[PDB]
Amino acid sequence: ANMQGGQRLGTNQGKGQSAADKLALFLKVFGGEVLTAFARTSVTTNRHM
Amino acid sequence: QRQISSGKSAQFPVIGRTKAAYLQPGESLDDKRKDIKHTEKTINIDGLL
Amino acid sequence: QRQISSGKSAQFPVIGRTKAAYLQPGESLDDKRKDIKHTEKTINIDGLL
Repeated sequence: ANMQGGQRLGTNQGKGQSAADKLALFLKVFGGEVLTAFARTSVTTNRHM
Repeated sequence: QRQISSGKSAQFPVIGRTKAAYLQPGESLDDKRKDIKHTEKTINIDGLL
Repeated sequence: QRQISSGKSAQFPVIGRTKAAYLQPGESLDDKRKDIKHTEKTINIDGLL
């Protein structure tokens, strides 16, 4: 069935830590691109003096 | 479909526009400033499929 | 419109699809593996018309 003694890098373990989260020790990284608000276009520039 | 390496999750930041204002002669720009809002978007990676 | 020679019938095998599952760490692929199903479709010829 399930493997015995498998290496668990994510589990926090520790003396006082809960270790309930299986992904605790892993940390998030920056995504590829920063999200920016959509550009707003000017309409009146060529419509008056 | 962006790609990352060695990450439990990926974070995407957003930027939130700004507003302009008039500066009278003798007024400091430091007295009227608002800043641009920031927050994050999280896409956490699932298990192995 | 197939053509056969020296046969009382012709059989056409079929292949089904498969599904995907998430493999948690410490879980073997053998326990949750489901085989792709198989069966046949047979077209037996009749006598002389």
